[PDB]
Amino acid sequence: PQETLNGGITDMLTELANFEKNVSQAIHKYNAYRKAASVIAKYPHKIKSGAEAKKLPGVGTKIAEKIDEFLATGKLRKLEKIRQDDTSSSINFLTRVSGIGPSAARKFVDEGIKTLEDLRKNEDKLNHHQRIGLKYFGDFEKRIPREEMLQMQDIVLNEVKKVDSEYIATVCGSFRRGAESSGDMDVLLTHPSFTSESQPKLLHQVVEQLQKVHFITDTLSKGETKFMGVCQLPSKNDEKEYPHRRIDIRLIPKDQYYCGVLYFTGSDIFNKNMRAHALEKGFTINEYTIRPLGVTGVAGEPLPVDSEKDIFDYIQWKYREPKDRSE
DNA sequence: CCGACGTCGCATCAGC
DNA sequence: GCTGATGCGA
DNA sequence: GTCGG
Ligand code: NA
Ligand code: NA
Repeated sequence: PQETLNGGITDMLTELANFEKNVSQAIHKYNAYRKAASVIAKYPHKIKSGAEAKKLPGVGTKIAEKIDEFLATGKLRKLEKIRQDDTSSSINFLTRVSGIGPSAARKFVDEGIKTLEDLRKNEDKLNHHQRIGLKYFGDFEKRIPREEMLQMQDIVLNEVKKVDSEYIATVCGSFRRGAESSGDMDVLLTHPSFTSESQPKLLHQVVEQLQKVHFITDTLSKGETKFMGVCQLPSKNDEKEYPHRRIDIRLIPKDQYYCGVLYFTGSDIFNKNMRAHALEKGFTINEYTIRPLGVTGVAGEPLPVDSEKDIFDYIQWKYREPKDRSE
């Protein structure tokens, strides 16, 4: 399925989604459009009518109508209008800054602040996160080539092991599934000394070391279990410096680690199926634990998990490599 | 018709 | 000052 | 906005 099949349609729907999220602040509408865009993007035929599209799950009456108008006119009157609405297009844009959500964007535009330039003029109105988001606006919208992700991973695993050889670290996301590019780096971290029935220092030590060797450059947020920040690969002499990247690191208890790894490896659609299949076999799977479901739906204690495979076994499923988990 | 549409850590705000 | 709500991100 | 109890 190529992007010239129904690209005009999926762009239209994706645009509408962003306005629902960022302007109308209707997150469920945003996801509805998003889902419709995805199901059409996977549809291997040039859509001829809204009725045809309506047969797909996620495409209802109103999107069918919008597709009709698009096919017949090449545009959407409502979308055309909101594009040239200076207030709405400004609110929608500012949300592209990490830290600026729908509410902050609305406030800024209310008081005249519409552009990156305007944001730079008003540092004192930005929180810490938003300043970093502004500072690295361009870098953050860049994708990360797998080769750089590998170089980044090299540094993370090396420094983590150097802090304490017993730490376990796993870079997840689409990267673990072998994607040729990434949007950020998501690191899951654990230590044998840290369980559910349990130092409040295990994350700090790792963040500190990666700061000491100047891999981590900024901090968006940091607590005892969750770090969110910025990193950058070292400059190779004369070569042009690498873009600053987003990196998350979270500390998970050892007994919830592999449920954590599984979930944050994805993909989203694969996770859905695996949870769907798990219920059939009488198990509830979430991000933290896998639990058995008694005859009336009463969940019992979390079952012990010591690897990803352990989960697959519990639910009579064959272990699938991250490579083969796109659905 | 009408509720669901994931969940929660951290930063910060609103209230007391 | 403290506790709980909200915004944000993922 | 879409689905479905
Ligand atoms: Na439908
Ligand atoms: Na944002």
